[PDB]
Parts: sequence; structure tokens; C-alpha cells
Amino acid sequence: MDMLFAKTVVLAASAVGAGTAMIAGIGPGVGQGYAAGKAVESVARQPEAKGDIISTMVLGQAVAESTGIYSLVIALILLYANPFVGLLG
Amino acid sequence: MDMLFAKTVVLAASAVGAGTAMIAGIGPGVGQGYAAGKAVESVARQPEAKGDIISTMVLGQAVAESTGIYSLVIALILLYANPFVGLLG
Amino acid sequence: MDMLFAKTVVLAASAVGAGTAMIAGIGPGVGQGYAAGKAVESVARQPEAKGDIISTMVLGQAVAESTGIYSLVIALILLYANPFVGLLG
Amino acid sequence: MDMLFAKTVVLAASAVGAGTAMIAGIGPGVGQGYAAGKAVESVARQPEAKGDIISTMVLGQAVAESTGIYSLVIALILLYANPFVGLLG
Amino acid sequence: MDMLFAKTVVLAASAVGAGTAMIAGIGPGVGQGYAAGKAVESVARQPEAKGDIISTMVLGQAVAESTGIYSLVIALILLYANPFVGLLG
Amino acid sequence: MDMLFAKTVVLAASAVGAGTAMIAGIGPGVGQGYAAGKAVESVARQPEAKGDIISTMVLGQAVAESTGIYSLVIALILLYANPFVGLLG
Amino acid sequence: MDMLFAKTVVLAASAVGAGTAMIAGIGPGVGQGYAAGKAVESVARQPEAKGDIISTMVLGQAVAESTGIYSLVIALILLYANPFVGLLG
Amino acid sequence: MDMLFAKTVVLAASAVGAGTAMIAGIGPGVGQGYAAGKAVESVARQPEAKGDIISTMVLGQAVAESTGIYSLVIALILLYANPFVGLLG
Amino acid sequence: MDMLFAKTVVLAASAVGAGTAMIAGIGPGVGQGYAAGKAVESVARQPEAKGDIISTMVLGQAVAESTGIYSLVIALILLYANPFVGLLG
Amino acid sequence: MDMLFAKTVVLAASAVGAGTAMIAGIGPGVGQGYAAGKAVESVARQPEAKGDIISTMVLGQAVAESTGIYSLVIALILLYANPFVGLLG
Amino acid sequence: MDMLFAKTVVLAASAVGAGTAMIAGIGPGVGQGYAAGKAVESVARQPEAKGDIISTMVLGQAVAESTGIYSLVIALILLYANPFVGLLG
Ligand SMILES: CCCCCCCCCO
Ligand SMILES: CCCCCCCCCO
Ligand SMILES: CCCCCCCCCO
Ligand SMILES: CCCCCCCCCO
Ligand SMILES: CCCCCCCCCO
Ligand SMILES: CCCCCCCCCO
Ligand SMILES: CCCCCCCCCO
Ligand SMILES: CCCCCCCCCO
Ligand SMILES: CCCCCCCCCO
Ligand SMILES: CCCCCCCCCO
Ligand SMILES: CCCCCCCCCO
Ligand code: NA
Ligand code: NA
Ligand code: NA
Ligand code: NA
Ligand code: NA
Ligand code: NA
Ligand code: NA
Ligand code: NA
Ligand code: NA
Ligand code: NA
Ligand code: NA
Repeated sequence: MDMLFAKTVVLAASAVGAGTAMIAGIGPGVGQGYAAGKAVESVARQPEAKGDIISTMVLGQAVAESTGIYSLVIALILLYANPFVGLLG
Repeated sequence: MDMLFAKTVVLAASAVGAGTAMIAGIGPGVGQGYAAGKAVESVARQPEAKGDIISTMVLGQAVAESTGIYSLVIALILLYANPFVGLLG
Repeated sequence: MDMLFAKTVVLAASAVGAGTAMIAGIGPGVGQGYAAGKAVESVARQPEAKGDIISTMVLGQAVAESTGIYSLVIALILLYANPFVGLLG
Repeated sequence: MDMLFAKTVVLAASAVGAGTAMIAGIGPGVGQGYAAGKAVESVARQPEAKGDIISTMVLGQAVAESTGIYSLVIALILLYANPFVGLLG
Repeated sequence: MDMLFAKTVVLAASAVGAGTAMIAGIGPGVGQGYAAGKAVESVARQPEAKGDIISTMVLGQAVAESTGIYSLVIALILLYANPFVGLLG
Repeated sequence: MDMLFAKTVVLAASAVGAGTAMIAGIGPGVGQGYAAGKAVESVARQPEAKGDIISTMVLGQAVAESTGIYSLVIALILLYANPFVGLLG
Repeated sequence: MDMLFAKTVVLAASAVGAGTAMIAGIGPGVGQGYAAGKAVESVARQPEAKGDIISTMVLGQAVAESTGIYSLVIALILLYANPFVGLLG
Repeated sequence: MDMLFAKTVVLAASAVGAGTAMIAGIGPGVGQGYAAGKAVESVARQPEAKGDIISTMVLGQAVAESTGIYSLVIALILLYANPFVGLLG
Repeated sequence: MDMLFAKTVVLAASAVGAGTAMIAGIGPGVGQGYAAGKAVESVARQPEAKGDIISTMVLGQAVAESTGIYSLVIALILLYANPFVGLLG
Repeated sequence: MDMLFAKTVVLAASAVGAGTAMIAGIGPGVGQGYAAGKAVESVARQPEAKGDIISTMVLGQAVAESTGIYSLVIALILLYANPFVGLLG
Repeated sequence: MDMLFAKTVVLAASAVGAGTAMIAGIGPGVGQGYAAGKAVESVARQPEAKGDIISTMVLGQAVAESTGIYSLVIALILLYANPFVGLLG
């Protein structure tokens, strides 16, 4: 193989791999939306708990975000700091 | 490989990768719709908290939107600021 | 590669990418339908609140629509303002 | 490439793209069925709210339909007003 | 390309596209089954509402059916009124 | 292309298309099982309502079955009344 | 094409098609398990109505099984009464 | 084609088909786990029903297992009693 | 075909088939986690019945595990007791 | 085939197989998160049974982890103790 | 095969495998978001137990994170400590 062909196929696979990783983003959208619904329900019933409600919502939602960030980091590595092109030849 | 062939396959993979990333959009639609349902329930029950209900709904929904935006950004990079074509040759 | 072959494969991948992006439309249908169910249950108990119920339903449903629109925009770019064909050669 | 080969591969990809877009139809079926179930439960407890129940059900269900329509439009463009065949050569 | 080869690949893709579109049928089965479950609980508790329960169930279920029909129409077009074979050559 | 090659690839795609369509069967199993659970719950609490419970369960379940039948019909057409082999040559 | 090559590719596609159809089995497992859970809850509260509970559970579960059987039939046709090999040549 | 090539491709497709069929196992795990949760909840609230609870749980769970077994049987046929290799040549 | 080529493609397909079968593991994780949540709720309410809550939880969870084990067995057969390599030639 | 080509394709398939197995990890995340939510609500209600709540949560969550571990083991075998490379030639 | 071709295909498959493993991230986002919603609902009722609530939420969420981490580790091994390139030749 020539080197341009090698990079071409490794980078093409990297594009597919990056987009596939981003499918993980479904999870945080579902879970965080649930937490938001419960926060809405609680502050209508208890306006006085609005600090605790919102601070607790944000903490718990932040934890649920992490796997969306992991996928994003893997995608950005593949696009901008691609680790395979340097292993070639 | 010639250079037109190299770009052709890298850009074709980028189109597939971009569309695949957008599958993440399922999540925010599910979660944010749940939050909207709880907000509807709560206005009817306690009309006086409409202000808090809606502001809390929008904050929590904004957080649930983020992974849909991340996918969108990855797709737009692949289509409009493609990082692979410049690594070629 | 000749130029017709280059466009052919880039546009074929664009068709697949566009259709795949549209899978995101599952999410808004699920979430918005939930919000509609809660609106129905509340109108029934609390007709004095039909105003707020429906306006709140529509606002929250509008937010849940956004990722379905993002996919639609990516699909229409790929079909009607294709950004790859101009990068070729 | 000859022109018949170019059209053949672009149209074959368009067929796959169209069918894939239609997977979005899962969402409206799930969400609208939920809204129908809530409408049933309320007409039987509150026969006097049948007008508001059904009109609210239909409005909210109409909103949940939109992403199923978007996919259908993309599929029908690819089959009947295909935008790629004219970009060729 | 010869013309038999062109039709062969376009029709093969059409078969895959048609079957893929039919995956949408998951949605109506889930949503309509939910609506049926609510109708069952309701007639038991409020048998003097049977007429409304069942008529409301059927109306709301009919709306939830539509995206299953759209997929079916796309599949039957691809199999029986295939729009690509005539664009060839 | 020779004619045996043409039929071979069209029929191979038909087999894949048929099996893929059958994935729709997930939906009716989920929804109809829900309806069955509600029927069980109601006959235990209201044994004297068994008549309307079971007739309502079966009607609503029948409606939820339809998209599973549509997929089955598409699969059986592709296997036993294949519409593509006759369009060839 | 020779005839062994024709059968080889048609039967290979049939194996993939058969396994794919079997994915439908997810649905009955989910729905029937729900119905079983409701039956358990119900006998605990109404020991007396065990006869009806169980007979209703089994009837409703039988209906939810049907699409799992349809997929199984399509798979067994493709493996043991394959309809494509006889259309060849 | 030679005969070793024919068997190679039919058996490779059989391996993919077998693994794909096993995806059905998701369903019974979800449904049976639900039934187990309800059994747990009811042993607490009504300890005089432990016998009915567990026997009903196991019956209903057995029914929910069937589609996981069907997939398993199809996989084991493809691996150990492969029906395609004998149709060859 | 030579024999090394035959084994290579059969074993490559076996690796893909094995990994695909393992997707079934989603189901037990979902269902068993539900059962664990109900057990947590039933001990809190009745700390004194901890032994029958837990014995029922474990029995019902064991049943929900079975399809995860079936997939695991199919994967381990394909990797360590591969049935296809001996059918070759 | 030469031996480097044989290993190359078997190891490439092993990488795809390993990543696919890891999709199973969705299940434990969903189920274990449910169990955690129930533990949180139960310690709010009942601070006495906290030891029991947490010990029950951890036991039930451990059981729900197992299929995530099985996939992980299959992936690590394919990457670090690959059983196919030794069957070659 | 030459050695550059061998590495190229093994690394391209590794990119696809890595991205696919990251799909597991859906699970923790869903489950952890649920746990966050319950934590919100419970502080508002029981402000006095915020201690217990948040520490229990974080412990249970940490357990639900594990399979997202496993996928991440497999992806980072494939990208940065690739075990296949050294088995080659
Ligand atoms: C999924 C990986 C795509 C890599 C395709 C490269 C094809 C190049 C052919 O010359
Ligand atoms: C999924 C990546 C698609 C790349 C296909 C390129 C094929 C070019 C063949 O000449
Ligand atoms: C998924 C991308 C499809 C691109 C296929 C191009 C194949 C042309 C072969 O000569
Ligand atoms: C998914 C896109 C299908 C296009 C396949 C075209 C293959 C023609 C080969 O000569
Ligand atoms: C998914 C589209 C299938 C089209 C395959 C055609 C292959 C013909 C090769 O000669
Ligand atoms: C998915 C459609 C399968 C068709 C593959 C035909 C391959 C024949 C190659 O000569
Ligand atoms: C999915 C259908 C598989 C058919 C592959 C046949 C390939 C034979 C190549 O020579
Ligand atoms: C999915 C079916 C795999 C069959 C691949 C056979 C390829 C052999 C090529 O010579
Ligand atoms: C999914 C099965 C993979 C088999 C691919 C074998 C390709 C060998 C080509 O020479
Ligand atoms: C899914 C398995 C990938 C194996 C691809 C091997 C292709 C090598 C071609 O030279
Ligand atoms: C899914 C694995 C992608 C490997 C494709 C390699 C194709 C190289 C052809 O020369
Ligand atoms: Na997380
Ligand atoms: Na988010
Ligand atoms: Na949105
Ligand atoms: Na919509
Ligand atoms: Na509809
Ligand atoms: Na229907
Ligand atoms: Na059925
Ligand atoms: Na069953
Ligand atoms: Na089981
Ligand atoms: Na387990
Ligand atoms: Na875990």
C-alpha cells in the first residue's frame, strides 16, 4: 500500500467511528428530562424548596451528562488528534 | 491513490458519520416531552406557580438539550469544516 | 478517479447519511405524545385552566421538536445544498 | 464512469436512504397511543368533558405527527423528485 | 453498465429499503396496546361509558396507525410501482 | 449481466428485506402484553365484568396486531410472489 | 453465473434474513412479563380469583406471542423450505 | 465456484445469522425482571400468599421465556445441524 | 479456495457473530435492576422480612439471567469450540 | 492466502466483535440507576432502615452487573487472549 | 500482504470498534437521570434528609456509571494502546 491510501482508509473509519460514538447522547437527554420533570412537579407543590430542588437537579443531571461527554471526547480525538495516522508506516 | 479518490472516500465516510451522530436527537425529544407533560399537570393543579413551573421547565430542558447540540456540532464540522481533507497527502 | 465517479460516491453517501439523520424523529413523537396525554387528563379535571394547559403544552412541545428539526436541516443540506461536491478536485 | 452506472448507484443509495428515514415513524405511534389511552380514561370518568378531551387529544397528537411527516417528505423527494440525478455530469 | 445490471442493483436496493421502512410498525403496536389496556380498565370501572370508551379508543388508535400506513405505502411503491427503473437510461 | 446473476442478487436482497420487515413484530408483543396485564388486574378486582373486559381486550389487541401483519405480508410477497424477478430483462 | 454460486449467495442471504427476523422476539418477552407481574400482584390481593387471573393471563399472553411465531415461521421457511433456490435458473 | 468456497460463505453467513437471532434475549430479561419485582413487593405486603406468588411468577415467566428459546434453537441449528451445506451442489 | 482462506473468513464471521449475540445482555441488566429497586422499597417498609424479600428477589433475578447466559454460551462456542472449521473441506 | 492476510482479517473482525459486545452495558446502567432512585426515596422516608436499604441496593445491583461483565470478558479475550489466531494454518 | 496494508485494516476496524463500544453510554444517562429525579422529589418533601439523599444518590449513581467506564476503557485501549498491531507479522 501507498501511504495516502493507508491514511485515507484509517481516517474514513475514524469518521464513521466518531459519529457512531455520538449515539450515546440519547441517554442523557432521556434521563435529564425526567429529572427536569420531577423538579417542575416539586416546585409547584413546594415553592419554598426551590433552592434545594434546583441545586439537587443540576448535581444529579451533571452526573448523568458524563457518558455524553466521554463519547464527545472520543469523537474529537478521532477528528482532531487522530492517534492512528502516526502508527502508520 | 490519487488525491481525488482520497478525498472522495474520506468525504463519503464523513457524510455517513454526520447522519449517524444525529441519531442522538431521540433522547432530548423523549426527556423534554416528559418535562413538558409534568409542567402541564402542574399549571392546572396550582396556577399560581406558573412562573416557577415554566422557568424550571426551561432550565431543566436546556440541560437535556446539550447532547443533541454536541451531535449537531460534530455533523456541521464534518460537512463544513472537515478536518480530514487537510491531513491527506 | 474521474470526476463523475467522485460525485457519484459522495452523493450516494449523502443520501444514506440524510435518511439516517431522520431516525432522530422517533424522540419528539414519543415525548410530545406524552405531553398531549397529560394535557388531555388535566383539561378533563380542570377546564377553568384550558388556557394555561394548552399554551404550556405547546411551549414545552416546541422545545421537544428542536432535534427533529436539526436532523431535517442536515438532511436538506445534504440533498439540496450539498457541501462535499464543491470540495472535490 | 458512464452515466448509467452513476445514476444506478445514486438511485440505489436513495432507496436505502428513503426506507431508513421511515424508521422515525416509531415515535408518533408510541406517543399518540399514549395520548389516546389518557383520552379514554378521562371520557369515562368525565363524559361532560368529551368535547375538550377529544379536541385537546387531536391537537396534541397533530404536533406529535410532524416528524413522521418530515421523514415521509424526505422519502418521497428521494423517490419522486430525486435531487442527485441532476447534479451528475 | 448494461441495463440489466442497472435494474438489478436499483431493485435490490429497493427490496432492502422497503423492508427497512416496515420497522416503523413497532410504534403503533406499542401505543395502540397501551390505549387498549386503558380501555379495558375503564369499561370494568364504568360500563355505562362503553360507547364513549370504545369510540374514543378507536379514534385515537386510528391516529396512531398513520405512520405504519406511511411505511407500508413506501414499501408497496418500491415493490409494485417502482419509480427508479424508469429514470434509468 | 446474465440473467441468473440478476435474479440471484435481487432474490438475495429480498431475503434480507423480508427478515428486516419482521423486526416490526416487537411492537405488538409489547403493547398487547400491557393490555393483557390490565385485563388480569381488572378481572381480579371486578370478576363480574369478565365479559366486557375480555371482549374489549381482544378488540384493542386486534387493532395493535395490524402492523405485525403488514410486515408479514411484505415478507411473504418477497418470498412467494416476488415482484422484482419479472421486471428483469 | 454458475448455479452453485447462485445458490450460495441466495442461501447466505437467507441465513442473515432468518436471524434478523428473530429480533421480533424482544416484544413478547417484554409484554408477557408485564402481564405475569400483574397476575402475581393480583393473586396476592384476590387469592379467590386465581382461576380467572391465570386463565385471563394465558389468553392475553397467547395473543402477544403471535408475532414471535410469525418471525419463527419465516426463519424456518428460509432454512428448511427455502423458496428462492427453486426460482433460480 | 468450488465447493469449499460455497461452504465458506454459507457458514460465515450462518455465524452472523445465529448471533443476530440471539438479540431477542433482551425481551425476556426485561419482562421477567419486572415480574420478579412485583413478586418481591407482594411477598412483603401479603406474606400469606408466598405460594401463589412464586408459582404464578414462575408460570408467567416461563411463558415470557419462549422467544428467547426460539432464537437459541435457530442459533444451534445454524451452528450444529446446518441445513444449507447439504443443499449445495 | 485454499483452506487458510476458508478458515479465515469463517472465523472472522464467528467473531462478529459472538459479539452481536452479547447485545442480549441489555435485558437482564434492565429487568434485574427493577427487581432490586422493588426489593429496596420492600425492606425499608418491612425491615423484619428481609430474608423472604431477598430470597424471592434472587430466584426471580436468576430466571431473568438465563438469556444473558444463552448468548454467552453461543459466544464461547464460536470462540473456543468453533463448529464450522471442522465442516470445511 | 498468506498468513499475515489471514491474521489481519481475523483480528479486524475481533475488534468489531469486541466493540459490539460492549453495547450490553446499556442494560446495567438503566436498571442499577432505577435501584439507586428507589434507595434514595426509601432513605428519605425511613432513615432507620438505611443500612438495610444500602446493603439490599448493592446486592441487587451486583446481580444486574453480571451481563456487563460477561461482555467485558468477551471483549478482553478477543483483544488480549485471541483464540482465532492460533487456529490459523 | 505488506505490513502497511495489514496495520491499515486492523486500525480502521479498531476505530469502528471503539465508537461502537461507546453506544453503552446510553444506559448510565437514563438510569442516573432517574435517580436524580427521585433525589429532587425527596429533598422537597424531606428537606431534613438532604444528607442521606445526596450521599445515597451519588453512591447508587457511581455503581450505574461502571459500564460506561468499561466501554471508555476498551475504546482508549483500541486508540492508544492498540493490542493488534503487535500481533502482526
Ligand atoms: C467503515 C470503514 C470505511 C472504510 C472504507 C474504505 C474503502 C476504500 C476502498 O478503496
Ligand atoms: C461508509 C464509508 C463509505 C466509503 C465508501 C467508498 C467506496 C469507494 C469505492 O470505489
Ligand atoms: C454507504 C456509502 C455508499 C457509497 C457506495 C459507492 C459504491 C460505488 C462502487 O463502485
Ligand atoms: C447503500 C448504497 C448502495 C450502493 C451500492 C452500489 C453497488 C454497485 C456495485 O457495482
Ligand atoms: C443495499 C444495496 C444492495 C445492492 C447490492 C448490489 C451488488 C451487485 C454487485 O455486483
Ligand atoms: C443486501 C443485498 C445482498 C446482495 C449481495 C449480492 C452479492 C453478489 C456478489 O457477487
Ligand atoms: C447479506 C448477504 C450476504 C451475501 C454475500 C455473498 C458474497 C459472495 C462473494 O463472493
Ligand atoms: C454477512 C455474510 C458474510 C459472508 C462474507 C463472505 C465473503 C467471502 C469473500 O470472499
Ligand atoms: C461479517 C463477516 C466478515 C467476513 C469478511 C471476510 C473478508 C475477506 C475478504 O477477502
Ligand atoms: C467486519 C469484518 C471486517 C473484515 C474486513 C477485512 C477486509 C480486508 C480486505 O482486504
Ligand atoms: C469495518 C472494518 C473496516 C475495514 C475496511 C478495510 C477496507 C480496505 C480495502 O482495501
Ligand atoms: Na454518567
Ligand atoms: Na445533556
Ligand atoms: Na429539543
Ligand atoms: Na412533532
Ligand atoms: Na400517527
Ligand atoms: Na395497528
Ligand atoms: Na400478537
Ligand atoms: Na412468550
Ligand atoms: Na430468562
Ligand atoms: Na445479571
Ligand atoms: Na454498573
